Amino acid sequence: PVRSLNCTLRDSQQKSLVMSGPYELKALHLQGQDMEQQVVFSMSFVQGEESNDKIPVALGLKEKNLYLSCVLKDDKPTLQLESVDPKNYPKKKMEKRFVFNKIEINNKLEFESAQFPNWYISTSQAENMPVFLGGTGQDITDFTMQFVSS
Repeated sequence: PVRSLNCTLRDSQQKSLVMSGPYELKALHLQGQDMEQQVVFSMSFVQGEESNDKIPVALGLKEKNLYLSCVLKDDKPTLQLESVDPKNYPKKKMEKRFVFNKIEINNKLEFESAQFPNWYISTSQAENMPVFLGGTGQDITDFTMQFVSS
């Protein structure tokens, strides 16, 4: 059965990720009690081409049938949160739209869409803006991961 880890992510400006309605995430500076708003991910280690510093993963919300995915929307590569059938997920052979290449860069991580080369999970420098898929340099594409208890 597919292996997964609970974790949080923060961008390189130490912004945490929170829900923004049902199908979007946003990034903001949180500390103290307000950190509890952050989203916990279940990162699954899925099928795909890999190397030492590039590992295919899927990013689901912990104990929710919701996954980050990359699709064309109005003809542009876009990040979305997508609902799935909870009987069938997670699985090792995730569909390509759900796969990200987790890449080590210096002491940080980037998450490249496997479907759209050189498009990355990104945040803006401004507070309270959506997490999005970026093809680029003001926008932030590097993150750190924090491990969470099972």
